[PDB]
Amino acid sequence: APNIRKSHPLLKMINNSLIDLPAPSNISAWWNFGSLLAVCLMTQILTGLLLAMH
Amino acid sequence: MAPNIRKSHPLLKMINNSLIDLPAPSNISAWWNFGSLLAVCLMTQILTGLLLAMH
Amino acid sequence: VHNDVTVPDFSAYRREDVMDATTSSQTSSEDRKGFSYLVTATACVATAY
Amino acid sequence: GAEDLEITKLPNGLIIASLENFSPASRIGVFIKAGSRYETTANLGTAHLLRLASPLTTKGASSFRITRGIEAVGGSLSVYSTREKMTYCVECLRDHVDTVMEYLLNVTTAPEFRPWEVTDLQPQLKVDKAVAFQSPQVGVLENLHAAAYKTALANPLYCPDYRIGKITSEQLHHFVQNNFTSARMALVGIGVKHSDLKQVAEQFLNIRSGAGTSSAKATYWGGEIREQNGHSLVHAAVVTEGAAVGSAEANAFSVLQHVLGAGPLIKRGSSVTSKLYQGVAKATTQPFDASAFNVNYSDSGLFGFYTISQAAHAGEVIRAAMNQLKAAAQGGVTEEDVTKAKNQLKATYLMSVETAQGLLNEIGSEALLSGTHTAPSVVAQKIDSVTSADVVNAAKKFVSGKKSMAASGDLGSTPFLDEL
Amino acid sequence: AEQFLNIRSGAGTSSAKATYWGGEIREQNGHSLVHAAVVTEGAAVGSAEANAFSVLQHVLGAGPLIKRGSSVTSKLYQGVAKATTQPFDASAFNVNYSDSGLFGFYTISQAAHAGEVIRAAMNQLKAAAQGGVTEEDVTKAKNQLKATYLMSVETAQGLLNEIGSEALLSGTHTAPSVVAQKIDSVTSADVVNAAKKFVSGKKSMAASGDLGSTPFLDEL
Amino acid sequence: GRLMDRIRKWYYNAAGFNKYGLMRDDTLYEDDDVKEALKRLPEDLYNERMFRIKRALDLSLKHRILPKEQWVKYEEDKPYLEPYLKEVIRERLEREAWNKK
Amino acid sequence: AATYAQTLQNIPETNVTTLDNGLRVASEESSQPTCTVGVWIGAGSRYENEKNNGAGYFVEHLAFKGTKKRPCAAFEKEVESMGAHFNGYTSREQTAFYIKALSKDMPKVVELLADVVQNCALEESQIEKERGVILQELKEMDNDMTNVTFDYLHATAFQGTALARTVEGTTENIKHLTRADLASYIDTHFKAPRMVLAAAGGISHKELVDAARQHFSGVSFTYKEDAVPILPRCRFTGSEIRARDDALPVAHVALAVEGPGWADPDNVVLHVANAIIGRYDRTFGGGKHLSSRLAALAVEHKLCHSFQTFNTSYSDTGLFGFHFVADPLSIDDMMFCAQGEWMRLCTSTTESEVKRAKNHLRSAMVAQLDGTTPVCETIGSHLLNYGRRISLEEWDSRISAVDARMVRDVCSKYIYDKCPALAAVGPIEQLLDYNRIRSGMYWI
Ligand code: HEM
Ligand code: HEM
Repeated sequence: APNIRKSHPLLKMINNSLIDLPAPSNISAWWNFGSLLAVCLMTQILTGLLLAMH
Repeated sequence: MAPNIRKSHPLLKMINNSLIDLPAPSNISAWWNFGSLLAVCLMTQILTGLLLAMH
Repeated sequence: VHNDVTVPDFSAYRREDVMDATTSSQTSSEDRKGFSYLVTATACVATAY
Repeated sequence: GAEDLEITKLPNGLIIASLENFSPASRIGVFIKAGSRYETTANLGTAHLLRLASPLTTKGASSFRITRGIEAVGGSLSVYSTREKMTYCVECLRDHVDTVMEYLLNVTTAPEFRPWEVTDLQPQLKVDKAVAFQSPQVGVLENLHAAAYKTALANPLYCPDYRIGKITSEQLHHFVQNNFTSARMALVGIGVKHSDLKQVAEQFLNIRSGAGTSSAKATYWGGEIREQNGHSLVHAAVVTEGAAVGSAEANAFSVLQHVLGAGPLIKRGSSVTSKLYQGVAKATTQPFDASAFNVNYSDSGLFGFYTISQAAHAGEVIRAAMNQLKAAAQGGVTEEDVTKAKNQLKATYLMSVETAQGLLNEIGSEALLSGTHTAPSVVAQKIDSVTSADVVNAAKKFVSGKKSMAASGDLGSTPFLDEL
Repeated sequence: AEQFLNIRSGAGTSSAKATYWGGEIREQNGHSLVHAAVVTEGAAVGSAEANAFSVLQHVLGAGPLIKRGSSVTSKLYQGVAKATTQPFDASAFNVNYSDSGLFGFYTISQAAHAGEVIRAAMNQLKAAAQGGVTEEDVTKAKNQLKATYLMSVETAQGLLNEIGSEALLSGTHTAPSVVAQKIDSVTSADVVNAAKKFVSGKKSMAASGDLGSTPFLDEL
Repeated sequence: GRLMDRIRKWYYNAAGFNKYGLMRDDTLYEDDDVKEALKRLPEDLYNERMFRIKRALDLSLKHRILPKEQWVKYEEDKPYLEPYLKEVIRERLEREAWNKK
Repeated sequence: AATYAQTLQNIPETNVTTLDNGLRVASEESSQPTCTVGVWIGAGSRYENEKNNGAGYFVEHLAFKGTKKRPCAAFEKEVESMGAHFNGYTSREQTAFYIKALSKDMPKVVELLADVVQNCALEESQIEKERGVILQELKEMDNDMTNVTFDYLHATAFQGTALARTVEGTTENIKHLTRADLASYIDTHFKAPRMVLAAAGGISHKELVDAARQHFSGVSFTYKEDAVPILPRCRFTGSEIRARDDALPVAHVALAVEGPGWADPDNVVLHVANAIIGRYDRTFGGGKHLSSRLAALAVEHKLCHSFQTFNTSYSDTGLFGFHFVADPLSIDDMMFCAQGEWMRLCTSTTESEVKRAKNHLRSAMVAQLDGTTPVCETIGSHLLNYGRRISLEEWDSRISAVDARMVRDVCSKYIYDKCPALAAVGPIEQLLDYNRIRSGMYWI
């Protein structure tokens, strides 16, 4: 394959779910909570660890 | 979709292509057993470890 | 040609009961499976313990 | 039980044949005057596709119920067809006739040719046609009728390539509405009582009277079509316009056929009673096969020989087959050879009717292109009533007439029609 | 060429003589446009009878000289034009091979009109074979031919092709004035005769399209 | 009767898909039957539905609607798929019923 | 009109009369002007040994090249000239030579038959020709995957035994077989007690047996002569054989369990079972609506080019299974679905399925008596195998007694958890592991 974004076993996964992934042209703001939920999660874990160390 | 649900299902398909219908050389020896052991070993540590961390 | 093809001899490996080419293997089948399956079943019992 | 063969002929011209042989099984059929013969450069293949379309939904039954329903009683359902006749038959045990009949009636008289069902089906022509052409035997015959004619009969039996997928629900409908007309159709039926088969044909067979589209006369071309394709085996067929169905000269050729030789009677055996064979045998040394070819069509026919042989020997082999035809056209026919053949022919005919299939075919063929049934003794009286001359003359007509040749294989050493 | 080339000597495999068959091959393929080509044994290369045909070619007409224009100087074209009403094209076909050649006409036309169109192209050949050639038509063609020839060599390609062709099937170079002297040295008869040779010889035809209304070689 | 024959016209305007220029049949959830039905639509009715739909989607992303003039009128709505969809379900029900038998 | 039930009773009975030399004469008299008569022999490659393998075939090739009373030219010409058709065959456990002619020549035919089985010429010069020809047919037949496959299926399912050999024999055997060996084979196997003169069409049983007495003379002296030899039993083996060649367009696979053998009543149920699974092939128009589940799947998922079930029986054993033809990449799914259907047979057959399967099977048995040759083939075989004729009226009685509950019990008994025999030829990489296939032999 030409570009390493499609061939690589890992980038390919990142690409098929966050870059070349097909999305409806009309999704509204109500479709923003998925990522927030995700980000929200990474934040809890991060702050949580920092707290667990004390 | 596909005849058997072991190939169509988004999850089983993953289990299948890595633990059931996965192609393996016919001649790998015992030295190739340590991978699974390492894996099993890891699950065991986590399991016993949690049980210990609760006290 | 495929007519010149024959299965090698598996005497060196056949079980005792299916060793004779002029005897129905079916009679001894239930035996051969009940044994292998008995081993397996046991393994389960031992593991279930 | 053992008697008769009734045959009514309804108002609209719909012929109804029948015969009860108390066979534990029935076999009803609908014969029709239709085929690639009525095709025009504009709707080619529509005959072929119509053949494969038999299982598609009909106004009375669905694609589903047709197949399920028939199989439910261990029935069957097929469509056999020549360049000028189409037969729709179904078999089943005596007690399921009435059931299997529904779909038969429905298929032949009330199709729907739904656009989609039809679109999904067409790609099949590519397949169907592919298995047929697995036998070169079928390739040269297509190209023969193409060199032997300029129309109607010159039309191929299997949908030409470029037209796959381009046929339409219209074309099918019109084809059906213009040919599947009561005056061109016959409802034959072995294994059933005449009153019953009659009652059916009545209250139900709707698409009434007419003769619709009439086939254009069979002009003769006399062309030569060659196909270089590499095959180690060359097939060749050289013919001349022969007799037509119901021709007085027909029985003459059929006889010159068996005289020259047409088909072996002994497994892996040599054919001595086959002059054509025996002649070519003396000619070449390597394996081959040669036979008397003979086709009888409504308004025309074809006659000659067909030969299979190793490429490098098709030359000597074809010539041989020729000389043996000239030699036969010049009185090279014993009064006994005429006797032998006549037997081989009567036997062949008589054996060809032991089959539930072969019988119904025979009966129906008449009931359509006639309206009657020539007793077996009559057909026998017609056959042996053929002089030793009629034969030699037939032969002549061949050595004289304009020949049309079809050949396919490694033709590198195969002769051209004008070198014979 | 010398101190370098090495696969050498002799003329190896020799081509089998060009026998003539005179067959008719038809191709039914659905195309709205039918192409047809009817020819007869023409003339060989280096033959005297060559020039004659080349000329009968331009006389019957072979290729337009005016964009989107009609060809009046083309009898064959003009003839067929009068014949049909719909679009088409017709030309004089001419091939010259070592030991043989091919000559006739080629016609493109709507399926339903290939019948009237091919006939037309024929009549215009019979008509020409029966002295239907002015002494001037022979003059016009001869010019169109000398021009065509002379133009065909402005190209680096066309030039080398011309030069090489001779140097192989000859070993010399016929001066441009000599080829000109050979061309106009063609009587009004040679032409009509050429035409004859066509109306008489055994014809071979090739056609492909919706041939449903196309004629067979024996119907011309 | 001609009672709910009014209610319908009411609901039809209430919904408001016509403000997007969509036919009632355009808004159908594409389950299995509807999917088969759509395969039977003639080339032309198919491309029309396609444009109507893609048009609606573009309006949705833009957060606009069609000018009042272009709104599909209750009585001019083409039930273009209903015919096919109805048959597809019958066929299915035939099969379903026959396989129990 | 009349019912299937009745048309089945009014079928003329089959007469059987044994001679003194042990030969059995049987026939079914019809109203037909044409007929078929021949001799079905209980001989074949199974009766061969390691050194004469293919003799019975080498004989089938000379059987028609003339007898002593009348050499080649004469023989052929005499047969042809009377419009009669001479044909025959030879399998693992059964050979046959039969003729199709006018009921008129029935007696002259019989003389010819008797002359062939009893007086084969075995011209030393002819043998050196059929040797070259047979060697040809071998090279041809080698290119017919379906048979290379079934041969291989036997070559292993019965590995190490007689049923393991091909009917055409080996190359060596054919290159060296002798006038002596051929002679021997004929004198050893073609014998009255082991033969049956079957006739069908328009013929008087009595006229037949008469002409029979007159031409089949050879009267035995010792007991050995009129004793039918019992064959040593063949052992079935669960196993596989994989002849791979990725260069072949499609792949062939055949899988089977051990069968009961001619005599067992179960064979009826087995056939009813194969009726449920059926067969398919890309030209079947019924398509995705076929009643055969495997056929539907085959269609829906483009599983194969064709497939067939079969219940090949033999005296003491048999092969029950299936054979399909597919593209390299659909081999696994097909096999998967197929074995699946077998498991359904053992665990969840429906009355609806058997009901239909029975109607199919009936029309089938009936269709096997459509002509004089096919009715003669039946007679020759029935006697030879069941020691008598079985009328459609009977078959039907047995077939009608079969029901779901029954089919399940039989199939379970013959298929469930058995170790099958597998034969695979072609680009078979995607079909794999005997172990995986063996495991497909249990749990629905
Ligand atoms: C789904 C993610 C998480 C949620 C919903 C969550 C929620 C909370 C809640 C409800 C509290 C009580 C805070 C208060 O009011 O005092 C808490 C306490 C705590 N969490 Fe988490 N937590 C998350 C992840 C984690 C993780 C991953 C860690 C670290 C491995 C962690 C470590 C702690 C610690 C140390 C406390 C005690 C300190 C405190 O009271 O603030 N948490 N968390
Ligand atoms: C890769 C997996 C792990 C390894 C290699 C590992 C290794 C160890 C080691 C070397 C010790 C010292 C034990 C001793 O000698 O006393 C230990 C202690 C401990 N581990 Fe783990 N551990 C693992 C995972 C875990 C996990 C996942 C947990 C629970 C979340 C855990 C919880 C503990 C606790 C509670 C102790 C202290 C209790 C003790 O000393 O036995 N461990 N572990």
